[PDB]
Amino acid sequence: MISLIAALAVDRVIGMENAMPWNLPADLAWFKRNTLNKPVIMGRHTWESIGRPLPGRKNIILSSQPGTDDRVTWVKSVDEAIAACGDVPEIMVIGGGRVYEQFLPKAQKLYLTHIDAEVEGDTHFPDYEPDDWESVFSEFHDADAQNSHSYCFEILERR
Ligand SMILES: NC(=O)c1ccc[n+]([C@@H]2O[C@H](COP(=O)([O-])OP(=O)(O)OC[C@H]3O[C@@H](n4cnc5c(N)ncnc54)[C@H](OP(=O)(O)O)[C@@H]3O)[C@@H](O)[C@H]2O)c1
Ligand SMILES: Nc1nc(=O)c2nc(CNc3ccc(C(=O)N[C@@H](CCC(=O)O)C(=O)O)cc3)cnc2[nH]1
Ligand SMILES: [Mn+2]
Repeated sequence: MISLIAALAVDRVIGMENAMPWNLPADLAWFKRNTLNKPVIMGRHTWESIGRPLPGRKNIILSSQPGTDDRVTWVKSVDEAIAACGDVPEIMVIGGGRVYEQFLPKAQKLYLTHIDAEVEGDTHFPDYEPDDWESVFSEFHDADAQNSHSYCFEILERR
């Protein structure tokens, strides 16, 4: 199955000028835990924003143009991306906006972090129909010395 993982600020903002303005170490730890030892699919802008391969994961980059780095796998279409993952139980789609839009109709599971922060951004998580999705896990955390905003981890399954 295909899963999406994302961190959303207020109004479903996920980025600004090809960056993520906030720093929430607990959420990056959640991201690592839920993606380690799985293939991750990302768009080219997100690859540039991360700036290096994610270790312990198969990194698959969507781009219409030839690959410029052989430490990761480059593919030209959604179907090629899925095929390059091979026969694994769970494929993790890690963004950005354009890629999330394309994979949402195929996805069975969403791993969402809702961050209580207002950010002026230029990229949004797709609008998803809430009737389609059941919450199966929810965990709220207040801000602390390490994480400057409160946040909620949620896992939704397609009904
Ligand atoms: N908060 C979060 O959870 C989160 C997660 C991920 C990313 N982000 C942020 O999202 C932003 C980037 O998002 P974005 O929407 O601008 O870009 P993106 O989805 O990361 O990348 C889009 C690019 O990927 C390629 N692509 C997408 N679909 C393709 C397809 N079917 N076939 C071939 N190539 C395809 C294209 O590259 P070519 O132009 O080379 O063809 C396209 O330009 C950044 O701000 C990032 O920090 C946030
Ligand atoms: N929940 C969630 N939060 C995010 O910040 C996030 N970011 C992306 C895209 N951007 C990034 C940017 C940096 C790293 C990163 O450095 N990850 C390290 C963190 C190690 C740690 O802090 O524990 C990694 O090994 O995963 C991952 C994804 C996709 N899905 C997300 N999903
Ligand atoms: Mn197969």
